[PDB]
Amino acid sequence: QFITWRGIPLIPSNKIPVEDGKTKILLLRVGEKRQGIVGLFQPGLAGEQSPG
Amino acid sequence: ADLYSSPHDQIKEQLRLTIETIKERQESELINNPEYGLLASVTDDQRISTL
Repeated sequence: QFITWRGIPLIPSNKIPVEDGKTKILLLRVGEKRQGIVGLFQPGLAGEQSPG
Repeated sequence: ADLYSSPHDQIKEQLRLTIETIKERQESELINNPEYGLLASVTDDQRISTL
């Protein structure tokens, strides 16, 4: 379960640094078809267990 | 080797070039090796000089 604002869910991540009680909040659009954010990986590795 | 191998395999290219160098060295050895080379193997009776 995730809370939403204006229909957009908020996703927790402990990797975002919190210093002196200050932090940052990010808003993202994802996917190639809509000119969004993508991750890149190398397929077909030697001795591959999981992708990349 | 993992990242930069399409459309050419890096390990195979390196091996091919190194083997070419080794074969050239073998050709050099067949002539100039001190103990089994042709120049060392020729006999004084079979050696002659230019006029």
